[PDB]
Amino acid sequence: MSFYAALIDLLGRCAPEMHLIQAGKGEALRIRAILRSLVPLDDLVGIIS
Amino acid sequence: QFLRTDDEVVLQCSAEQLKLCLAAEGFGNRLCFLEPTSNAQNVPPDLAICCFTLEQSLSVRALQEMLANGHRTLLYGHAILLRHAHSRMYLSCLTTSRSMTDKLAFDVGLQEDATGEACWWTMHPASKQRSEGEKVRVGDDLILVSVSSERYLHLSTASGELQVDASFMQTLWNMNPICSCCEEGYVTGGHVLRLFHECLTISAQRR
Amino acid sequence: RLQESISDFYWYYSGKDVIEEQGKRNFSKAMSVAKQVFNSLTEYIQGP
Amino acid sequence: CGGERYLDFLRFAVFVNGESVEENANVVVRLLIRKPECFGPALRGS
Repeated sequence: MSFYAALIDLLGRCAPEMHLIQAGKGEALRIRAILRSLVPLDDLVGIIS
Repeated sequence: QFLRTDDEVVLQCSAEQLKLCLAAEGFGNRLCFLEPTSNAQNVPPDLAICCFTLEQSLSVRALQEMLANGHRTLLYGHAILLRHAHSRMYLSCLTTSRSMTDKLAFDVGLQEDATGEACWWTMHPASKQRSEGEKVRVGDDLILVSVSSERYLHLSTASGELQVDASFMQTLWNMNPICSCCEEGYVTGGHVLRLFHECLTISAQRR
Repeated sequence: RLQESISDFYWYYSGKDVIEEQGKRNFSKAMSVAKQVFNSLTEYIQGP
Repeated sequence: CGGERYLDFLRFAVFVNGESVEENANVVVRLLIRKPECFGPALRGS
């Protein structure tokens, strides 16, 4: 659980910042596709609860 | 002896060892499947949906100012835009997933639009024999990476039989030139043609 | 290897309108070494 | 236990002063997906 606590918050800290998402930086939104593509959201919700 | 622009190629893989050409139907069944060709002696495979013309080829930063906005030979580390010669549309990497196993393996299909998001691919040299800047010779091992998704066009063996998908496994690919610039008034393979002397018809069990 | 490296520097600036100070100092560098190597090329062939 | 002695390093490699960098973040993840064994194998999956 501590290892997966490390694999998660690394990629959270590689998420491109919000002001670059307001601009149409296609490279920056390509990465934000990939990290969202990897992880299902509802997996977190059972973990968060 | 070297590849160029505007000349059709056919992607073929290798897996006993067996050569699978990559074709796709279009106008219905927008996804792509595989088709073998190593058993051409007992059964001729269908090459009608396997032709692919390279109508453009740019550098990596070169298309970057196409998106915000005659025969050039091509190199490793370039970008590429394939066209399905029968269906007059472009190959791309799609949004969905035909894996349904959380493999994060994207599915390869076709696209009608000429937008440059997922239509483009970059090639890469397989070993350290060649590198960036060198030309692609005829019959060299290639690795094709997405531009939008940054995944590799690879064969997948997990779900029963074999299929092609975009995920994080690299797979060798032969480009195999199939038709260069032909002269006018002459015949090559793939030509649809008539046989006059009065045509050569069939009946509309019609044999 | 110099040739593609200078050409892709054009494609980054092909969308921009003006060039700032540091953009030229880089581009002043790459041609100053390019004039050196064409001069070093032609002395291999100045003799017939 | 052993693999967690690298990610605590790399989470100092892209996140500084409560902000993310760009040039390192755009190249760690391009490289982290070349070897998908580097992720934990329960999501490589359960």
